[PDB]
Amino acid sequence: LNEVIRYTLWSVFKLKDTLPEDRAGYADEVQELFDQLAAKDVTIRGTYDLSGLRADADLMIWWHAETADQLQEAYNLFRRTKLGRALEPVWSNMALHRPAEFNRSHIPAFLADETPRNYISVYPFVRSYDWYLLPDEDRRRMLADHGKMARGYPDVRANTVASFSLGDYEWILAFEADELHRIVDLMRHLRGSEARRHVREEIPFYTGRRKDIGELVAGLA
Amino acid sequence: DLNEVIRYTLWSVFKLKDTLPEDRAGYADEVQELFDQLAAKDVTIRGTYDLSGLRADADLMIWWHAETADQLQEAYNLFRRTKLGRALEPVWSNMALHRPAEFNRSHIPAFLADETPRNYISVYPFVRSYDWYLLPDEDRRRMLADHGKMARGYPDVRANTVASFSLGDYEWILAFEADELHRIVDLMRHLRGSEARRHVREEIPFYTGRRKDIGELVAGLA
Amino acid sequence: VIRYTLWSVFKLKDTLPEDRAGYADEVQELFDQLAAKDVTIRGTYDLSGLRADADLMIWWHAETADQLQEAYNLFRRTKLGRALEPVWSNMALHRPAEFNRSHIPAFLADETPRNYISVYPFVRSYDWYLLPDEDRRRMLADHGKMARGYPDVRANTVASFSLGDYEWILAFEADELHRIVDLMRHLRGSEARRHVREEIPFYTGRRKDIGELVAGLA
Amino acid sequence: LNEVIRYTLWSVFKLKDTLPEDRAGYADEVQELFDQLAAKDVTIRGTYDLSGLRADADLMIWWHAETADQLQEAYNLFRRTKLGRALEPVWSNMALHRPAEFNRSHIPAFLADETPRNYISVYPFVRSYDWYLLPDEDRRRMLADHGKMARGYPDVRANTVASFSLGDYEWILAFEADELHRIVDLMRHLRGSEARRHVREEIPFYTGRRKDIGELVAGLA
Amino acid sequence: DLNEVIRYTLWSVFKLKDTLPEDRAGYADEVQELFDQLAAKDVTIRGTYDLSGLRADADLMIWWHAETADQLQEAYNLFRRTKLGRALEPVWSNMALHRPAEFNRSHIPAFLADETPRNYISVYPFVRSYDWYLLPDEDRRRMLADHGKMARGYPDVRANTVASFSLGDYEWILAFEADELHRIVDLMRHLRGSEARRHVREEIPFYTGRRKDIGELVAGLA
Repeated sequence: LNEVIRYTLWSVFKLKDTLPEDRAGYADEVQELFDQLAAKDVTIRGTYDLSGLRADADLMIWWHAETADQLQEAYNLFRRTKLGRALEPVWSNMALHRPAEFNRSHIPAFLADETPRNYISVYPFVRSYDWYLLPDEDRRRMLADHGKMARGYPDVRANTVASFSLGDYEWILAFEADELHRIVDLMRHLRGSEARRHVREEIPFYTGRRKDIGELVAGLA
Repeated sequence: DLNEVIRYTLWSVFKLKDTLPEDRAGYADEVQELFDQLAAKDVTIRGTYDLSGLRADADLMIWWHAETADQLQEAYNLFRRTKLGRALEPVWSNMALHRPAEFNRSHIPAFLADETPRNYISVYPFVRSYDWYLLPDEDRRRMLADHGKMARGYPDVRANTVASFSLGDYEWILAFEADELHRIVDLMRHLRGSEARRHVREEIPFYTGRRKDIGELVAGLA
Repeated sequence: VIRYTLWSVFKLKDTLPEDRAGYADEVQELFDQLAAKDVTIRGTYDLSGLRADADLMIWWHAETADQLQEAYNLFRRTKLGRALEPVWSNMALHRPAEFNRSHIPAFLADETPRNYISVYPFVRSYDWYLLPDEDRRRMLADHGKMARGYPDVRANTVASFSLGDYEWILAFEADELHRIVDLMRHLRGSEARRHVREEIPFYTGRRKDIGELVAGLA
Repeated sequence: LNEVIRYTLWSVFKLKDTLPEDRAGYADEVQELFDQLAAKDVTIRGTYDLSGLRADADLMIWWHAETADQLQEAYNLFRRTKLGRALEPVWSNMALHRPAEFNRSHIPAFLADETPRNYISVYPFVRSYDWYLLPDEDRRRMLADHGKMARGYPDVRANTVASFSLGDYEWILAFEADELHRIVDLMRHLRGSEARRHVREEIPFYTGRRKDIGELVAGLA
Repeated sequence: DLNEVIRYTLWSVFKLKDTLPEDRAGYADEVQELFDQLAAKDVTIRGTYDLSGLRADADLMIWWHAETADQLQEAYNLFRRTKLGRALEPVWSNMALHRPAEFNRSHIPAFLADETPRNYISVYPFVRSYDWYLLPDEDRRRMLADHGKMARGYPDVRANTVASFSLGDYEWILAFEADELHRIVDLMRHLRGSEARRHVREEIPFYTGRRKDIGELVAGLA
C-alpha cells in the first residue's frame, strides 16, 4: 500500500462577490461533474465551507486520482461550471504519497479507508534547512516522539503527504476531525515536540466545515 | 468552570469598496435586524468598531461569538448579503476559541466573563517563538506571570487573549478593550519591558478603532 | 498633553480630469471647517514620482483619534478624495520621552512646516526596551548628538504602539531635500542601528498648497 | 559549447477568467507564431500545462535564442495573439548559460539539445550570502557531492542556468522527466546534500505537463 | 567638485495595463515631444528601456535626472498624461542623489560624469547590513577597496551607485550600463566573491532591459 500512486490536490477558491439570489442548478451542475469524475478514478474526498474563518477563502475541494494529469483536467472542468465561474482561484497545491522515511506503516487517512470527518485543517509545511541533513537517529527520534505526543488524539485523522517540486512546499498536511476544538488542542499540544525547532513555514491555514455541495452553495453569500 | 465552555470568537474586518451611497437609508437598519436575529440564537455581537483612518485598508470590524464555528460562518455570509455587506470587501477574518490557560486557570477572556465592552479596541494576531512552548515549564511560567504582573497598573484595559492554533495562520488572537484609547497605547509600551518579548515571531496586523452602534458607524463612514 | 497625529497617504486611481475646477477649493473648504473644530491640517505633500504607489499625503492632528477619523472620511467624500486610493494611514500619539523630557515633536512646539518631508514607521528590536536603562539612555543621547550638525532638519518622532503595526511614526521636515538624505546617512553610524527591525515604507515629498498640488498631479 | 551565447527565458501566464467556448483560431494562431520564431533562431523548447498545480499559473513557455532581444520580441508578439490577450503575465525570468565554476562538462541539458520530456518543474534559486566566499575546495566538494547524490535519477534532466542581474535571482532551474514522481523523489533525496545549508530562496515553483499548443488550449478552462 | 553638484536621478518603471493599441498613432511622437521640452529645462532623459519579457510586471523604464526633485515630479506627472502614459500603470519609481563617497572621493556615478549610455541597463536598489556603517573605518574601507579591485576586469560596465537614504525604502539605487548584457551577468557573479557580500540585507527588484529610442520601444511593445 506504500506502493499506490495517488496525487492529492487541495484547491481553494473565494467568491468573486456574492453568489446570485437565484442559484438554481449551481449545486446540481457541480455534483453532476463530480459524479462523471467519480466514473474515472477521480475521487472527491470532500468540499469544504471556509467562509468567515478566512477573509480570502470560501470554498475548498479535496480531490485525488492516480495521475496529476487527471486532477488538472478536473480543476479546469470545475472552473467551467457556473459555480467555478463565480469563484476566483486562491491556493491550489498538489502532493503525492510516498513511503514514510522510517515508519512505513504511517499512511494518510485518504489512503487508509478512513471516513471523512466534519472539519478540516489544511496547510503546507517546510522544514528547516538541515532537517533532512540530521543524523538519521535524531530525525527518527523526533519523528517518533512527535507521533507519541499525538496518540491521545485518534479522533483527529492525519494526512501528511510529500509535495517537493510540485509547488513551493515540502509537505501538505490535512487534519480531519468531527470536533473542531480537538484539532486546536492537537496543534497546541504538539508545540511541545522537539520537531518544532526545525520549521520554516506552515502558512496559509485553510480550515472549514465539510459540507454537501448543495448546502455549501446555499450557505455562501 | 468557565474553562469548560466552548465559545468560538470571530473578528471580521472589512474595507469600503469605495464609498457608501449618499442615501444609505436601509443600511444600518437592515444590519441591526440581522444582529437582532443572530441574538435569538446564541450568536452574540459584542460590538461593531470604526477603524477608518487608523488603517488605510480597514474601515469596519464586527466582533461576534457563539457556541459553534458554523453559526459564525452562517452569520458571516448573512452579513455579506446586506446592503452594507455588498459595499464592503473582506480583509481579515480570524476565529479563536478559549482554551484553559496553561498555568493560571483564572485567566479568562473578558468576553467569556460577560464583561462590558469598552469604547476602544485593539485586535491583533500573535505567534510565539518556535522554542516558547519547549522552554521548561518553570521559565514559561514566570514570564507569563511577570508579564501579567507588569499589567497591574492598567486594570482599565481588558484582555481577551484566545487560542487560535489551526483556525488560521496564528497561535493567538488578542483583543484589548479600554474606555480611553491612549491607555492601550501606554500598556503596550510598558509591556515592551517584559522578558516574554524575546519569544515573539509575529504580531501584525493591528486593527484599532472606536466602538459604535451600527447606525452611527454607517453614518460616519465615507 | 494628548494630541493625536495622523499621516494619510493616497495614490491616484488613474489621473484627475482635465477639467478639475472644483477639486482644490472643495478640499480647502473642508480644511477650513476642520481648523475651526481644532483639527489642524499641518500640510499636504506631493509624493508623486518619488514612489510609484503614492501621490499625496495629508498630515493632520487633533485632541482625539475620533476627530481625525471623521476628518478622514469627510476628505474621502470630496471630488479629489473620490479620485484617490487609500495607501497607508497611520496614527500616533505623543507620549513624554523616556529620558530627556525637553525632547518633543516639532509640530507640538509649533515650528513652521518646511518644504520637504520624509515620513516612515519604526519598529525597534525585540530586546530594545528590555535593555538596561543606562544603555538605552546612552544610545538615545548619542544618536541625538550625532544629529547636532543638522539643525535644519526638524524631527517629529511620535509613539504609535497599538494604534497600527508599528512602535513609532517618524516625520522629518527640512527646506532642502538633500539635507534629510545626509542626516539619515550620517545616523547609520549610531549604535542604535543595532536595534532596528523595520523602518519602511518611506513617503517623501514636497509640501504644497492644495491648489498647486491638484494642478501638478497627473 | 561553454562558448555558445544562449539566452533562455521561461514565461508563466494565468487566465483572466477563462477561454471562450469558441476557441477556433486560438491554438492555431499561436502555433503559426512559434513556426515563424523557429524560422529565426528562437527555439520554443516547450509549452506546459501548469493549471491546478498552482492557483495563479496556467501556462508556461520555455523559449531560447542567441540574443536576449529576440526573446523580448517573441514575448510581446505572443501577448498579441488571441490566446495571449486572454492571459495575465505572472512570472517571466531569463537566464544565460555561463561555464560552470569547476566542472565545465556540466552544461544545461537544453543547449546539449536533448528531448523535452513530459513533465517539468521550474524554479529560481538564490544561494547563501557566503556560498561564493567559501574556500574553493568546500564549494567544489559540495557541488560534486550533490552531483553524485543525483546519480540514481538520470531520467531527470537538469538545466541550471546563471541569472545574475537578469532578475531577482542567481539561477533559474528547470527539471524535466517523463515520470512526474521521479522529480519529487529527486528533490526529497537531494535534501540530504550539504549544499542545503547555503540556500536563501527557491520559489515560486512552476510544475506541469509538456503539451502541444492545440491540446493545451483545449484543456484549459 | 562633481562632489559639490546637486543632481537628482530618478528611475521610473511601468507595466502595460493589457496591451497597446494597433493604431499607435503619435504615441511615440507625443512622448518624444515632451522629452524635448524637458530637455529644454535641463531635465535630462538619459534613456528609455525595454523591460518587457525579462519581467512579467515591467515593460518600460525611464531614467531621468535634474537639479531638483521637484522638476522630476513634474516630468513624471506630465509623462503620465501622455497617451502612452495613460496605457501604463506605475510599478516602481525611486529617486537618488549623488553624495561624496565615504572614502574614495574619485568614485562618481557615470551619468554625473556625462558618459555615454550603453545598450543594456540593470537597475536595482540596495540596503546594507545594520552594522555595515558601524564597522571600524578600516574594515569597511578595506572591503570597499577590495570590491573595487575585483571589478577592474569590467571597465566596459559603467557604475552609477547613488545615495537614496530618506528618498524611499533604500540606502542606494544602483544602475549598471554595458554594451553586452552578458558582461553585467558576469560582473555580478564575479563580485559575489567580495567580502562585502556578508553585509547585505536587500537588493531586489532587478529591472534589466535594452535601451531603445521611444519610437521603436512603443512599436515593439505588446
